[PDB]
Amino acid sequence: DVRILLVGEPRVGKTSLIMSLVSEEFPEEVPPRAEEITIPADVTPERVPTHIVDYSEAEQSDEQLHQEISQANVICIVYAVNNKHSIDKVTSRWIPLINERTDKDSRLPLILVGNKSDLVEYSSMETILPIMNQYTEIETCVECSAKNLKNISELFYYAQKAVLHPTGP
Amino acid sequence: DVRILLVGEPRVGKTSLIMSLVSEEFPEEVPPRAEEITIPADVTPERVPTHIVDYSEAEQSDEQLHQEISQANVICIVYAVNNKHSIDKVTSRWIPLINERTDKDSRLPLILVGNKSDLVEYSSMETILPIMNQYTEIETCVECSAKNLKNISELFYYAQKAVLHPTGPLYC
Ligand SMILES: Nc1nc2c(ncn2[C@@H]2O[C@H](COP(=O)(O)OP(=O)(O)OP(=O)(O)O)[C@@H](O)[C@H]2O)c(=O)[nH]1
Ligand SMILES: Nc1nc2c(ncn2[C@@H]2O[C@H](COP(=O)(O)OP(=O)(O)OP(=O)(O)O)[C@@H](O)[C@H]2O)c(=O)[nH]1
Ligand SMILES: [Mg+2]
Ligand SMILES: [Mg+2]
Repeated sequence: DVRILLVGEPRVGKTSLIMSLVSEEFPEEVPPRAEEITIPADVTPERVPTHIVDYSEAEQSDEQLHQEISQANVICIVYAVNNKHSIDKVTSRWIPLINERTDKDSRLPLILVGNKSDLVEYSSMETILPIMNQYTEIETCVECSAKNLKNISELFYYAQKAVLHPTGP
Repeated sequence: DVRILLVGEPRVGKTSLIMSLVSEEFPEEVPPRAEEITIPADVTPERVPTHIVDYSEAEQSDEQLHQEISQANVICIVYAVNNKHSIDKVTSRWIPLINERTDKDSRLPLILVGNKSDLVEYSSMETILPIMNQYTEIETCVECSAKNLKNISELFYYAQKAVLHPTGPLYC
């Protein structure tokens, strides 16, 4: 199975991203944590289902976060393109937290997700490129907007492919 | 060296994409074909020297297109999200033509680029997902907007990564 987990600082748009995918429409309001979302195996050529899991610090303990990290086989670290603090925390908090707990005999791909592209005129790539170069665990990066749905489809396609295309050609 | 070639139907935005990458501003006027671009290693996403080549049917012959395909080590097939014809030509023209190359001993990764995302509120993913499924030589896909400077840095990062770190399934 593909088991996707979204982590990242509060209010970067994790839940909104998941619920925008669900309804193909931006929800004006969201709960702290979305329900688990299922993509049936019919979608991928590998005939494998996808599960999408949300994390909310307001609702969940660090013990629960660690277990979610253990269950996931691809982790989207979400930041907001208009929030430097959320980007800083990718390297000061999220990557070390995940890496400390990953199986060193294996690989857990990470995807850097820059949400709220609808708010800004310029790219976050210049800022996140040095993070990419440092951590080969990061499989790819994407900028998107839950508000207008742009690149949301790509986001979860990339996450699936990080698991289903995990080696070379 | 990463050697990128942009192909695709007329007016999908190949030249505008390249010039928006260079200038970080959308050119309201573009020539038919950008001049060949050579970018130093330490200013590119993957830290390797990068060449970017533009194709223009009015400016170049079929022989020159054939030469450019053999020289590239990643090809971005550009379509316009609001032009179904430019999408149909991805499979009817561009992929077969690329597979006419003579030296097939090395994989030539492809990237599907849906430009002009500023014009529409829907994704082209449903349309191009069947293409991705049928043609495993396609490494990834991206939707961008030269006009709004969206996902242009991503596009060229994806292109470099296809050369240096191509991907594939666990089992064939
Ligand atoms: N403009 C804009 N606003 C967004 C976008 N995505 C989410 N928001 C807004 O950002 C705020 C936070 O969104 P959430 O989905 O609750 O973010 P979260 O990461 O789940 O927050 P926590 O659960 O507290 O960690 C809400 O007001 C959303 O409406 C976006 O893409 N663009
Ligand atoms: N709205 C919008 N228009 C674009 C975008 N990119 C290019 N255009 C416009 O599309 C037209 C064609 O752009 P070109 O860059 O000349 O496209 P091309 O693929 O190089 O065309 P040929 O060289 O003739 O094959 C021009 O009017 C551009 O201004 C875009 O991202 N959004
Ligand atoms: Mg939430
Ligand atoms: Mg041109």
